[PDB]
Amino acid sequence: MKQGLQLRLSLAMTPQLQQAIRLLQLSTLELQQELQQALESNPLLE
Amino acid sequence: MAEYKDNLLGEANSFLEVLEQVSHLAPLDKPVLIIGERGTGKELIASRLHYLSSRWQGPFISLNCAALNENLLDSELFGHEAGAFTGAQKRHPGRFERADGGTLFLDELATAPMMVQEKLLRVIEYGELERVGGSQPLQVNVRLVCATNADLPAMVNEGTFRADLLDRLAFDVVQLPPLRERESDIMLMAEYFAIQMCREIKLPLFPGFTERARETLLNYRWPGNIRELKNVVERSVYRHGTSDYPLDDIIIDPFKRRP
Amino acid sequence: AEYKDNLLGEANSFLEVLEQVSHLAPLDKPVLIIGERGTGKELIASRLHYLSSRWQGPFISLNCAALNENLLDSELFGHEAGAFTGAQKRHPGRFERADGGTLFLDELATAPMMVQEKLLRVIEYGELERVGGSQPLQVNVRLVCATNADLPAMVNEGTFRADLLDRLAFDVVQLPPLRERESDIMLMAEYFAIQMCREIKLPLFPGFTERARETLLNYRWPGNIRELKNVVERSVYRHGTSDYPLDDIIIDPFKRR
Amino acid sequence: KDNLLGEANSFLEVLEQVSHLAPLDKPVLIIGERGTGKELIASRLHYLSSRWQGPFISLNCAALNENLLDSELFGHEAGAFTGAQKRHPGRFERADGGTLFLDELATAPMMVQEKLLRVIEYGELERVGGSQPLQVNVRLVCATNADLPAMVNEGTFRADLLDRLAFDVVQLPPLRERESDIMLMAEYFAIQMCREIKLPLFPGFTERARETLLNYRWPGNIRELKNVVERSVYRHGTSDYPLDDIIIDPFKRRP
Amino acid sequence: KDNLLGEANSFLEVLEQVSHLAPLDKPVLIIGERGTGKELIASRLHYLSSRWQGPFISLNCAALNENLLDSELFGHEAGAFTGAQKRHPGRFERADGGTLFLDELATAPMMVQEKLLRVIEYGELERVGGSQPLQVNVRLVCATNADLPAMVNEGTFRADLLDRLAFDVVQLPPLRERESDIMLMAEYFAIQMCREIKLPLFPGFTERARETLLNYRWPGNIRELKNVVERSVYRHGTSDYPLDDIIIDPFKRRP
Amino acid sequence: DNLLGEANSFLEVLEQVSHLAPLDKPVLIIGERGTGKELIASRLHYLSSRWQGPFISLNCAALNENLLDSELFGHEAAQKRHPGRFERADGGTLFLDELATAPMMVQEKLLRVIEYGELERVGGSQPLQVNVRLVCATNADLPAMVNEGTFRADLLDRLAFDVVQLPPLRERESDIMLMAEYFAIQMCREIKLPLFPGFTERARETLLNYRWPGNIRELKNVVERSVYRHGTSDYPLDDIIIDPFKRR
Amino acid sequence: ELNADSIPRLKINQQYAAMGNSARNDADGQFIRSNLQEARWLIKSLESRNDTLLRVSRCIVEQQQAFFEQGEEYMKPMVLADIAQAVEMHESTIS
Ligand SMILES: Nc1ncnc2c1ncn2[C@@H]1O[C@H](COP(=O)(O)OP(=O)(O)O)[C@@H](O)[C@H]1O
Ligand SMILES: Nc1ncnc2c1ncn2[C@@H]1O[C@H](COP(=O)(O)OP(=O)(O)O)[C@@H](O)[C@H]1O
Ligand SMILES: Nc1ncnc2c1ncn2[C@@H]1O[C@H](COP(=O)(O)OP(=O)(O)O)[C@@H](O)[C@H]1O
Ligand SMILES: Nc1ncnc2c1ncn2[C@@H]1O[C@H](COP(=O)(O)OP(=O)(O)O)[C@@H](O)[C@H]1O
Ligand SMILES: Nc1ncnc2c1ncn2[C@@H]1O[C@H](COP(=O)(O)OP(=O)(O)O)[C@@H](O)[C@H]1O
Ligand SMILES: [Mg+2]
Ligand SMILES: [Mg+2]
Ligand SMILES: [Mg+2]
Ligand SMILES: [Mg+2]
Ligand SMILES: [Mg+2]
Repeated sequence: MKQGLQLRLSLAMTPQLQQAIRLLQLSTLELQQELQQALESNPLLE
Repeated sequence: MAEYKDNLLGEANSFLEVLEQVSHLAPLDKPVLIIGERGTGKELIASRLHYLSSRWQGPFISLNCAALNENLLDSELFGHEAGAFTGAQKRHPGRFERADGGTLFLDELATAPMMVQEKLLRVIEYGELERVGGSQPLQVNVRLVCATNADLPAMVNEGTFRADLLDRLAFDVVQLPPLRERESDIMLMAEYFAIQMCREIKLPLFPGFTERARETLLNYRWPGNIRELKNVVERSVYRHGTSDYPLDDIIIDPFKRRP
Repeated sequence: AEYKDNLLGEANSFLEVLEQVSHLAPLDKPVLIIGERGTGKELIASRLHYLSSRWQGPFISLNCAALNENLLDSELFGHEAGAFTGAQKRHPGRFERADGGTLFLDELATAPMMVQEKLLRVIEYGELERVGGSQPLQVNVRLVCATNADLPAMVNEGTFRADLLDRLAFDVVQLPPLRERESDIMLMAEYFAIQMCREIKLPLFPGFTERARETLLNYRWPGNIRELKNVVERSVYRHGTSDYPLDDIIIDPFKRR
Repeated sequence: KDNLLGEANSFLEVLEQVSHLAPLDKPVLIIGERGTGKELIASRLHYLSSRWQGPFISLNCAALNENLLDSELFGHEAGAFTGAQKRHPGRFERADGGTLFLDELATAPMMVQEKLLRVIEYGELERVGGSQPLQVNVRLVCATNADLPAMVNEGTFRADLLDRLAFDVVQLPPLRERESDIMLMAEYFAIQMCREIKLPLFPGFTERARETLLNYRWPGNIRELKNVVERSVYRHGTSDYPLDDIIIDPFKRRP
Repeated sequence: KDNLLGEANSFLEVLEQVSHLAPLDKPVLIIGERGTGKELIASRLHYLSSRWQGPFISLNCAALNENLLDSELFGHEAGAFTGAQKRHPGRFERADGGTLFLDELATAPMMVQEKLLRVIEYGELERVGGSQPLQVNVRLVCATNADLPAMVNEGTFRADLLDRLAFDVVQLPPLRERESDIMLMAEYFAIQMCREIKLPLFPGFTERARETLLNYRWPGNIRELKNVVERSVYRHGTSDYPLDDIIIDPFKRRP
Repeated sequence: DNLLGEANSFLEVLEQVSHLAPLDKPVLIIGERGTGKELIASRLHYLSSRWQGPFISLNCAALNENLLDSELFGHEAAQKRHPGRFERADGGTLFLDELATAPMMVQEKLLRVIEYGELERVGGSQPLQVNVRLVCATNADLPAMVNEGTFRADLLDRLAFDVVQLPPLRERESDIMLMAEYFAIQMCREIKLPLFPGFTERARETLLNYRWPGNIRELKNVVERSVYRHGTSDYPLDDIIIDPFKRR
Repeated sequence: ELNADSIPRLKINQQYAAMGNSARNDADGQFIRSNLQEARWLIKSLESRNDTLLRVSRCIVEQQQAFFEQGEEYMKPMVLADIAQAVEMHESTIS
């Protein structure tokens, strides 16, 4: 509408973490294998 | 190199010579300006010019002239490189930028903003333009197509149209034969429109036109060159019955008072 | 689908209008409805769209007059992708509604001259109103118009272009005046009274007094349906428990005491 | 250098004045003369100047938008809007010492004139909320097709805008006034058009008709008058056709 | 330190009044014709003021539009505001303790005047998301060419605010009104240009040039003198041949 | 606490203002380019139980409507809990200035704040009702201007129970000479002047032939201009600085 | 509703978190903090993926109720963009 600039207040590049999260939800039974694989590496998750 | 004659109708008058002149001027890529009949026929002239232009020459970019009050029009004409100009913050190409090597079918809307015409003067100055917030200018090439519906010299004298706007444009003027002046293919164009309307309505047979209808059409002013006549034919077909006694009953237009 | 003509006008003029609408329903062209304030024009257009061969997909009766700005109406006709920022609604949806459908507008005289020119340019080509950085889409859409103001009056005013007025006006539907219609008015009033007695779930229908009916007929009632429904509601609020035929008209909120 | 010249005594005097003013980076307001002042001449003058070695660049004054004029002076500002976050310099700052040729000067807004003349006369490159403005001495020159004193009498242009000019307003003679190389210029334009019209040469020509066509109003521009030759050549479309009995009146309807 | 082009008895009185003006940051207003250059004299006085080494603000007011004080004047150091995440400086805030000269404050928005009313009345008004602002120690200065006496009568500015904006307003006499030392200024400009144009020496002005300068209207006053100097640079001719007369007119035809 | 010229009508008005000061009712004030009751408003806040209470005085002209509700306790999407307009003024004096030229959106917000409305912003769903004593001033617009449709009628109804009338400086100027002398002494201390050389009684009477459009502001400006013109304290001044915007 | 048995669930090791918080070795504490951050990101991602799948399924059912009830014959012609429109996610998230 009327031309202007920012006069009041109101995105993201998902990295490898959120990128693999998006790469997740591909399957469920297969997702369990990857989750077990991650839980093996992560020592603070049960 | 294709015909694409389309619905090129009403050439029995000197419009055949106008089409010959248009064909002669078609190879040139210089500025193209016309004077369409007020109310009808400018779109047909533009389509004929586009057919005259090579099909592979480029896209036929058509814009209806508008004032500069809408900043969107300014972004379309000059471009939009910086943010908050048009589209995304990136270099969203404008309408002029959208046309690269194609026809720029201008409209003689006689828009109130002379500033818009002044900006368009730079659009065709050396074949270059700069987007809104454009860090570097861009030299572009495109064909130009224009038309008219009023007396350009009258506006030039009255100051309604910029003198430089007329000077830069209008390499040659193409005049459309008026409906009150053409008057030649009225029977032929009327028959073509009637056939098309009958096909659309799935009419079993051609109803035919009485001689009184032809006399009335001759007496008719016909403000629109090829659209008002077609609209009148459609209205008559709506109020008539094909190959039946209702064929005599012809309706000029619903705007006219009912019989 | 099938046209709905509930409480159709008993006047033969309404029947002739319906016959013309049925004749034009197989056809696909714009229509102009010469209506009045609350005359019932838009409902007639909706009924025609129901009778307009198939159901004709989406049917939208958006009015440019009842819009905050002409720019909003233009955005409804077509929204350029990425133009400005944010919106009250998905503007391209209004354009998509006409796709596989028709175009219906109310009080078209209020449309801006630039908006009217954009619409005239769209209608001849059929393409989308806003390019949005891409070639506009030619959706197969019909059209319909309904303005109380006279088209020749607009032409004299010059707000609408000659081509706009000509190509826009393909069919004319002159709504009979509500005050002029009497038998149709009585039939519609009886139908509305029955429908209200059913919907309000009143155990017994009060009916209508002869004096009350005469007074209702004496009223100008420009709103053939809108004012009729308002008066029906005014009488219903003064619920007489099927025993009071006074039918007091409290439709005017300003009127009191 | 590359641009063709009028090759006239008045044209020679104008070229000499341009050469004298070439080393000067001061503002110029050479009269646009309503289409008769070849912008290519100004480009060649900038080429002669050291601004050719610098970043010489021009722009149209009236091209900018009303709400972005401050941006137009200073480019894209980093804090102007949420999306763009970069202190992009202005077009003048994109030149920053080059030759800035101002076109559409008479069409600039009153507020635009008040901002631009004030900034140019004195002031440094200050963006939206900048820390410290940066002074960039950029060579300037302007064009005005109309009479600036007429605007001053009308008051449309500011007196500061009148003083913004630092060099003498070079004015080109009108096509009716100059009319000196009309034969040679017409021959050059005809050769260029024949090359453009894929015509090797014109077997028919008439110098008397060319002189008669020179004896015309030639309104709009001298280049506009030359375009009449191209229009006539295109209409004829033939080589063995003398220039005699040939008049280019595209606006006029033929009988 | 402070180079001065004006050496006159009225100029001497004005300079003494400048000496009579101390760094009180009072709402004094320097009034002069177009090209008066009184802003330079005000900057020189600010250098001579208590803040011998202090900040100075040019602050071309015409560049401000649709922007509050916290946009460029006060600044937006607060984050998460309108736009991206950053902290912006403020010209008025950064100028605290220095000089805040208003460039052509006559051409200002009505809302700008409304804000400046409180800004000058209190001195601690604006804040980008702040509760209590801090009073600025800057020195308020201003200079333009319009006559506020009629603008206030016309309602262009708030009479109460303008009166509060006026404390020791001083009007500089025009150079045309002065009509003295024009020859000395011309000689100084000739020397400066000969240095600039690398000329051997000033050609010299005869009695005809002196009479023309005396008879010159000089509506621009000091601006007219600068324009005449630029023209004489253009009209330098030969150093050996003294310039009998030197004239300039933007619309004067060459013949 | 507050220093001003004293007049009998002004003394009675000040006494009434002090009496109303302990009351926390909303205040709507009209000024005449003099003290403008801003000093009177501060003295009222000091005399009230809100002496230690907040005395936020917002000059409502420089804000942007896009954040107007943000100013009046509005926060949205990183840092939150920003002090609102009423929140920062809660528990004490809440003064509004520059009300003559405020936007109509500000008028609607004030109408909402008349019943104290509520501030359900993303930063906080506060019910407002801070109960702090409201006060309004800078009513440059005449009552006819309000009747001219400039402001909402409800806001005028929502205004204070009474109106603070201000008389012109021309109406009462008996102590104007004393105030001018005090201002001259203050400026001499500020200008590091040795001492006041005095004033000419004939020149004082000549200067008295004025309407004082700026009232105390005009008196102070005239005194400052005359002192600057004198530039010395050898002999008493015998001239009047009629106007800085006067040709000479 | 999502199948409760089928949905995987992760729990943060409270003993490990307590040990890392009170870890005497600074390097061990930093490693524990990094592992906790990674695990929290993974858990949040898994929960968000499950919730998004549930919402997408609900939206799909809203429009496919006709095929669900009447049968395969009353299947509405639907596209990926059709489902994407009813939700705030993109067609890529739909895929
Ligand atoms: N031979 C023809 N072929 C196709 N269309 C024609 C022909 N003759 C007339 N027309 C019609 O005449 C109309 C001219 O309209 P147009 O010139 O665009 O109106 P305006 O001049 O008012 O802008 C077109 O819509 C076109 O359908
Ligand atoms: N023939 C009819 N039978 C039953 N109801 C009708 C008829 N014509 C109009 N109405 C009623 O009149 C009401 C208003 O119609 P209309 O005036 O066309 O709408 P709008 O206010 O959009 O113009 C509708 O709700 C409709 O139910
Ligand atoms: N000597 C020349 N030779 C060829 N073309 C010229 C010559 N002088 C001007 N032109 C043409 O004139 C056009 C520019 O017009 P110009 O005189 O610059 O208008 P304005 O005076 O408004 O700037 C250019 O496109 C250029 O081709
Ligand atoms: N004291 C002075 N001595 C010599 N030249 C001066 C003096 N003051 C101003 N000028 C001339 O005035 C011009 C700039 O004036 P300007 O700053 O536009 O006046 P204003 O203060 O009215 O804006 C300079 O080119 C300069 O040559
Ligand atoms: N009784 C007084 N004692 C001391 N100073 C006063 C008195 N009355 C007015 N003034 C001075 O007059 C000035 C008027 O300022 P302000 O209240 O902003 O005026 P306005 O009400 O027009 O906005 C103040 O700065 C103040 O110093
Ligand atoms: Mg309606
Ligand atoms: Mg048209
Ligand atoms: Mg030009
Ligand atoms: Mg100046
Ligand atoms: Mg005040």
